[PDB]
Amino acid sequence: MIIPVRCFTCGKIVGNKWEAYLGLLQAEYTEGDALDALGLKRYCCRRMLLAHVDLIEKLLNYAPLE
Amino acid sequence: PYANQPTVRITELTDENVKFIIENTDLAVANSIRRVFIAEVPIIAIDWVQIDANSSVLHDEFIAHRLGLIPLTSDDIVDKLQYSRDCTCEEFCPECSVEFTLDVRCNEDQTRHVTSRDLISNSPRVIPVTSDDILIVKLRKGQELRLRAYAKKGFGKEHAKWNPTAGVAFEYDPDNALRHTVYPKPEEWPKSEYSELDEDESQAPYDPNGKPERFYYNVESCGSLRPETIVLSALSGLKKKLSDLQTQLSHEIQ
Amino acid sequence: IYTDAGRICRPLLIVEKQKLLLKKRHIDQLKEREYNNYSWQDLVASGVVEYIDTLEEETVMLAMTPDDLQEKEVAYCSTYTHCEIHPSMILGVCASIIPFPDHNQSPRNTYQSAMGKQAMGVYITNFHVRMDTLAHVLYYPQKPLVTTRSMEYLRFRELPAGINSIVAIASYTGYNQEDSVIMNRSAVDRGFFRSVFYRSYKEQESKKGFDQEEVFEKPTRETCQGMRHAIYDKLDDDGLIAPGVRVSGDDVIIGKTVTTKRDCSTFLRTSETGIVDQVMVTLNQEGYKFCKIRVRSVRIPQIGDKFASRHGQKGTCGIQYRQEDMPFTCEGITPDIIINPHAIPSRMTIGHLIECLQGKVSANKGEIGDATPFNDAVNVQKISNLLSDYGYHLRGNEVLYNGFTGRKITSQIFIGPTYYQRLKHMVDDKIH
Amino acid sequence: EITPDLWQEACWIVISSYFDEKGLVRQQLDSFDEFIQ
Amino acid sequence: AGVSQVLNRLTFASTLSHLRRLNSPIGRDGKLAKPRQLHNTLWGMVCP
Amino acid sequence: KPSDLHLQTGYKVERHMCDGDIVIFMMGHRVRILPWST
Amino acid sequence: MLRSTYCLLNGLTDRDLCELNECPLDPGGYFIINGSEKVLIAQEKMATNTV
Amino acid sequence: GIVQDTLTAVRKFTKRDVFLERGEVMNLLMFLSTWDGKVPQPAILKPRPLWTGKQIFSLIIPGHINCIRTHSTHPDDEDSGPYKHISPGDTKVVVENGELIMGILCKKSLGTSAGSLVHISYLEMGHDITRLFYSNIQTVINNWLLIEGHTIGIGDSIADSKTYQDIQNTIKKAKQDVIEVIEKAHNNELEPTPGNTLRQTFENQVNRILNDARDKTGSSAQKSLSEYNNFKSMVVSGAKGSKINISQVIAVVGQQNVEGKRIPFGFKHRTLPHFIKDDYGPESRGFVENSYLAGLTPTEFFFHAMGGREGLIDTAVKTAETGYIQRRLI
Amino acid sequence: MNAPPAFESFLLFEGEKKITINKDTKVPNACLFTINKEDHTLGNIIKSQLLKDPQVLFAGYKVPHPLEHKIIIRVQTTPDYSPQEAFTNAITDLISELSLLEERFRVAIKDKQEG
Amino acid sequence: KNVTLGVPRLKELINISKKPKTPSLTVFLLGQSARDAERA
Amino acid sequence: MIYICGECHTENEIKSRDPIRCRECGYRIMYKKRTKRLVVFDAR
Amino acid sequence: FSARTVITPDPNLSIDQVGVPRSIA
Ligand SMILES: [Zn+2]
Ligand SMILES: [Zn+2]
Repeated sequence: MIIPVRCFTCGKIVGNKWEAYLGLLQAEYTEGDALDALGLKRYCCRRMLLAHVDLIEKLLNYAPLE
Repeated sequence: PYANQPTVRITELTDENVKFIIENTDLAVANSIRRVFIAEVPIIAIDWVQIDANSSVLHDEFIAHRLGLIPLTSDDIVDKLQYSRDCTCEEFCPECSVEFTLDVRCNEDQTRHVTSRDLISNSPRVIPVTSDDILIVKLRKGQELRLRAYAKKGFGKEHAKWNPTAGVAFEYDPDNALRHTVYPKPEEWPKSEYSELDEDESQAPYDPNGKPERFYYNVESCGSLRPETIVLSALSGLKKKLSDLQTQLSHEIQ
Repeated sequence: IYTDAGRICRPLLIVEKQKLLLKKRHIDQLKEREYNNYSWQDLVASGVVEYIDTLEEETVMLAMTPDDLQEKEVAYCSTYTHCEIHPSMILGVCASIIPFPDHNQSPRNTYQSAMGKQAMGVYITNFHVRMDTLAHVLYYPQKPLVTTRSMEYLRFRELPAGINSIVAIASYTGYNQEDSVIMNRSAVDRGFFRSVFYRSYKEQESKKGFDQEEVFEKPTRETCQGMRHAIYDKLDDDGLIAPGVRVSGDDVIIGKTVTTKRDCSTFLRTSETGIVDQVMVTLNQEGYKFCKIRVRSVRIPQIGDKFASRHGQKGTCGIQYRQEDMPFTCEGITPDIIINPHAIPSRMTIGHLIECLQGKVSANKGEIGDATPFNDAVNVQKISNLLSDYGYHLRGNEVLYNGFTGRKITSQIFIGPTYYQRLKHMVDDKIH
Repeated sequence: EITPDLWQEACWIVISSYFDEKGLVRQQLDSFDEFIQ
Repeated sequence: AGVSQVLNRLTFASTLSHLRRLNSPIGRDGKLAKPRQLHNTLWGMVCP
Repeated sequence: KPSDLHLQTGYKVERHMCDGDIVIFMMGHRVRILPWST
Repeated sequence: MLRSTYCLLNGLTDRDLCELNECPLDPGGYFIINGSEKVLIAQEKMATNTV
Repeated sequence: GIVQDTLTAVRKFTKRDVFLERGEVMNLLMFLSTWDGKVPQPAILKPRPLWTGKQIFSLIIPGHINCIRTHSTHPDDEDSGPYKHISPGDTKVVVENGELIMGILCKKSLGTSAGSLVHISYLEMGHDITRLFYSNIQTVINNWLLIEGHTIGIGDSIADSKTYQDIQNTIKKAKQDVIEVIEKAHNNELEPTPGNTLRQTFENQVNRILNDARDKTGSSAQKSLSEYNNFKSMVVSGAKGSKINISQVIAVVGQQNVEGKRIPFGFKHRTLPHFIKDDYGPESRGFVENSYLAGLTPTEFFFHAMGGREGLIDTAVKTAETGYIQRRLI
Repeated sequence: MNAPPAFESFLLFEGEKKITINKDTKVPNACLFTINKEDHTLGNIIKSQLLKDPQVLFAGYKVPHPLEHKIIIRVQTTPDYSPQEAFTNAITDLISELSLLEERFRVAIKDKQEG
Repeated sequence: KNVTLGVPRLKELINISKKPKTPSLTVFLLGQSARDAERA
Repeated sequence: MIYICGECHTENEIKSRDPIRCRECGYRIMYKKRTKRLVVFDAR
Repeated sequence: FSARTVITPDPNLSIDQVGVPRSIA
């Protein structure tokens, strides 16, 4: 649902690079440049942002129980 | 019959990275150092969560799990904390654990990012690495998250949330002078960054009298423990495992 | 001439003489499909696309591609009357997930089509309100890094079912014997392929006869007891358990008594130790009280759980080694899954190796690769010449080191990111 | 004019426009609409 | 029998693939033909 | 049962299968107890 | 049948599909009968009226 | 049980080049259960003490077995000429006195068969001894494979440009040969071979040309597999897959048949609406001329699905019939 | 269920001794040290340091099963040297090397920080 | 000639089906008929 | 016993022997107001 | 009469052993 902390393979914290990735993609940076700007060098870490589907943004459309 | 005398040359030292080189040591010692970087350096990480209110869209164990993976700056406290199984307090005490709380509620109409800046700690020195923030959850108007947590001490052999490295590069003999890897075609292969070969040569000429020496490391940090401290704590922890084994053995021989 | 109901048909481009009628202006008007009101029907109604059915399809002379088939050459046919839009529209919904399916043998496309229906994922966005019996929800699903173009329409970027593993095809310690895989225990601790499993239990307070009314009430040692069994203490006084309590094996969920009262309480389905998620109380059609209770159980991948690629062979997890035991790269990239080499040849799934190669290029390039079947603008040579630009071996091999002894492995291991699915099976469902 | 090398993107605009209108359960829905109407 | 099955809700692809499912009968007409094979005429209209 | 737990020869104690028991799945194997669930 | 012309979810936008707690990606095409979601599998048969 | 895992590996372990060092050898001897505590003398003392794969295997082999198999790739012109007890390719196996003297092992030598060193072990040495021999092969090979590693990747499936040109020319010859046969039939120069028909004559002639093309491509591919290739590793030890699988992966998928014949004319006089009526060429009736590495064109993909569903149905009917026959016998 | 708690790969239970020595009877001057709650980290360095003694004819280790957490180290020396002393000296020389490595790393750091 | 083999033949042997699907008959010629094709 | 209306989210005290029916909303689906018995997770 | 558990491989058992969880036992 939500960006994982910690790239699964290596353990590097990618969980504070999701809003930065989105902000750098809306400022017209190709995804390969947005990922180099966040300092994600190993492809194991770049697939964590490259291939993430933000579903918590769709689950926040249904009104809470209270 | 005896100890070799290794030598360290540090190539790069940032706040998130040590690039060094160990020379004149066995490959097995250098690999056990790598292995201890990953799996036996103590660190502080949240290990007991109790959620007093969770209206979020992520269930309680989702949130406890995310909270376990937030790196807490355990630079100088891990040597002072006790393992919870060594300490005498009933469940937790300020000697074996650090208490965090979170109490966030979305009242506005924009989504509220509950980040790791909302984890407030009772002890001012071990805190999340916020000194951007790690998104714990996103909230919606009317949703709440209120929890208590306790960070204990452990190492990445127990759970990966106590692993402080975020990637240990290790490499010996860059240009293959020892033929530990046999390339079917040696020229298709990208040159390592530590090669001393010219651009036409693709592989060093075989070294028959050679053994692996000069191991190149690159120890990154997840922010928790200051990478040169990772390395010093790995050396001390390996030496302490060996000396405790030596005590048990000296007691078993007699 | 048929105007029946039930004739299966399909749209085809019209080729008058030897030129498509789909001109560049139809495409220019469809690009602006919003704020233009130019849709499919304005393309049908323009007499440029037709619906051909299976017996009208025997009088037609189809082309596969305009770019090749209706170009003057040594003539094969020069009386083409229709054209395929894209030849990969011959595949269904579950076979439009397979990447590079023209590189697998068809038993593998069939096997995967059957196993894409078992992969966990997110199955629907409002699973938070749906009290189905048996829902399985992955924590961190990922869209594939090598993806078909026919997946943009199956909404597989939005409810994806799997995670991009780093897969090494290597014989490591023998725990990947035939189809088994070796998993990283540290990745699995970091959230890899974790899952949630929800189950709902319903019960209604039926007063069918005059006497012998069933009623929700805390039985235990209240009054007029019958055959009270093990444990009845987590129920609230209305006989229903409350959300957020931890229920274990043979533990009571609904406290129903069928009145000198017998008990017909509801217990958990033979053990699972979940947490009560949601307790909804309502009335059925008859106006009787009605209760659905959903319990939640987190499922971390284990030694028995079955995982499968998109190229049709599934395997349990043989063993899980921590990160320091895994074979690493000179960058510290330990594989997430290690699979057996002796699985690949016998199954014709070169699509698995091309998916790893294209996935490595996509993770390094910062793109998402095109595995559409009949491309001809995507070779293995074109993928290799791009992999050799990010400083990797052009064929995807990589010098791995032994995680146990630190020594290089004499043969270079083929490693790269492949989309893996967590099949619905697992083992928590058999030991209870 | 004709589409010569822009085909592989023309190909997929025409398919996107199909699935924007119809969807994937169009046969079920069109059949029930015919029944009930 | 076998019409009107419970909708499969394990994945989204499982669901979408349930709502686009056909069913060749194995009654008297399944006794006379080869209904289990892929016919040439399934091209473009049934998934092979 | 603090009273019943005394054993003298001839009793049949119904113990838990342990390492070395012989089971069959038709060939037979010797049990070895391993720490996970398969 | 859900999301057909006679369902209450027929033209609803994705916002008002979420104010009813329905998934905007749910395809519809099934019946809710006694709580269960039923799919009418399409039964194939021989064509009538032809020799 | 000796699965593909430790059969490819034992063919690589017993090759003539496997020189183990002292620490690797001691590592391996830790996993021999039937080891007498004595480290054999190295094959090579100077300049570096350096054991061999055949030494550690001869330590696995039980008792004093004697056996003479013949590895899978043995040239048959070798036993006659010189080098008969020398064997430049190391293809003749001689386990003499419980001790592998020469020759690479495989499943031909380690399966259960006539000969089959494990069989001679069961006959001569006993029955628990061969249990230990199985488990020892497995453990020491698994650990040497930790040192050596085995993989399969792209580039194992790719053939040099010479072999690509060879296979392309083989396929083009088969095309034009079927084309000239078709022109014969269309001009009546084809005379029916005695017995069946003129249609069956043409059909057999074409199926012959096309199966010869597929087999020539498969062989001309497998003859180009380098020694550093892991598909060769798979096949020559017979461990995994058939060489036809690798042929299709590397050379050509070949002709697809539905019920023994080429793809049937399922539309009116054509196999798919993409072909012209009355097309007997190889493309029309199901000849897949691409490997799985080059990928199948849209019609080859469909003909392959057609012809590979027959496999899926045959599988089910055979399992049913076989269970029936077995129960009736039993 | 049958999930071993994560801490029992490194935590001795009551009565485990952390090390036992068995004389190996097939050959003279061979011992077999079974070390509980250890893995290749501590096994591989001890092995590679034993293989440095000129009076050690065999040094090897094995993890019997990966799900059990213990190693076996088999040592065999020359007759004028016991495997208990070879083991002890291996551990002492490893400790000495890591002490040297620690102080060399402190100095290298303190020079890199341009102290 | 086209003979049934494999499992169908195996089960028409395990049964004694008096009507095998392909009841062939191999005939060997004895005299000069054996070498000379015209008398065969 | 406080239940929560599944439509207007107002909590209301529905004690037994009373039909499930939200006061001031008349909705007939009610959720049961998460417990106060404390449950502990290890953040693993 | 067990809970029909899965069978995974284990190359560290003797070919005459089975590895049984402590819950089946
Ligand atoms: Zn990473
Ligand atoms: Zn109200």
